[PDB]
Amino acid sequence: AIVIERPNVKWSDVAGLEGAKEALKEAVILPIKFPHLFTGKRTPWRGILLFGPPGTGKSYLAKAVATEANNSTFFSISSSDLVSKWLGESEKLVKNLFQLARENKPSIIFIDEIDSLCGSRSENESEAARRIKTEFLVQMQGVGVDNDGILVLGATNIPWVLDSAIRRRFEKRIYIPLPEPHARAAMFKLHLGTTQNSLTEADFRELGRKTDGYSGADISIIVRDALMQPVRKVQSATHFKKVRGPSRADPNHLVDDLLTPCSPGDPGAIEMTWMDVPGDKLLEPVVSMSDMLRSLSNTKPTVNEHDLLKLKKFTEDFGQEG
Repeated sequence: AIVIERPNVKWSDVAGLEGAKEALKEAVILPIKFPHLFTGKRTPWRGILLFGPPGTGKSYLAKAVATEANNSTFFSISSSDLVSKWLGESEKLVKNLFQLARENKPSIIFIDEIDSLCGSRSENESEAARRIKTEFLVQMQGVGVDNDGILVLGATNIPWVLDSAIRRRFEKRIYIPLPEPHARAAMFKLHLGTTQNSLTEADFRELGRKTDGYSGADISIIVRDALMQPVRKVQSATHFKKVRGPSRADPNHLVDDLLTPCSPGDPGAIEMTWMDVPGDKLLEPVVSMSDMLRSLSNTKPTVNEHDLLKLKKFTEDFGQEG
């Protein structure tokens, strides 16, 4: 129904976003560290809008905030895109979400795709869409239950869809950009993980330098695709070559007659397919830089210039508290 976490994500487990982490520390940690700065006519900011182009992992960042905000508990629901068979009326969920947060202070509420609460673009909505909107607004404002110790972080890729009434409840609005080259280099290395490969550190630097405007989501697609190359190469080899190479079990031990895919005519190129290679004999190649480049060349960034401009427009013609 409603997701409950106790994240242990640290600031530094979020690649790049130096500027945004600064803004969050100031919007969220500072009032917590020094609540006396925010009394009388001042108050912390109950609502923080995380906005920017897709694929930057806003949620992941939100969990970092949860973690550093005194190990707050992280609660979420996700507003909904393509699914119709679904969660129709719907209203008491908002209520239950805010209540559970109130009971588990300190806590953070995270609402993804908070825009798809405005209900719909060129649809009605207009039924429970109304009932929900006021519900949400009711919990943001506060009944007699104060929401001291609850933070609301809403995430959206399309802040202009956002209904003016929702927006105004978000007093802090923090832009999350596509990643910078060093940060992309770091995400490639990450996503690869401990998948055996032969990329040098220069290769990763290179992959960084070459992905201006790719999102972390983008990079993941490129990597997943690259990961599938040993298998692809193995299933379409028409020939294999006897070679000696390391045991899968113990790299101290060299096995003497592994079989490895190779191009049709070659020193020792025996003709056979994977259906004739014994389980214990296959030696697949490892993920290579040319593998990564191939995926890269087959994948375009998701976000274009018209998108990023449409987002600048919002930052301008609203600012914070607009």
